[PDB]
Amino acid sequence: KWKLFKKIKFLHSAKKF
Repeated sequence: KWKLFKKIKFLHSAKKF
């Protein structure tokens, strides 16, 4: 039906330096 992994992917780009 969906995937909560699409929420952890944006968290990976939030670590931008």
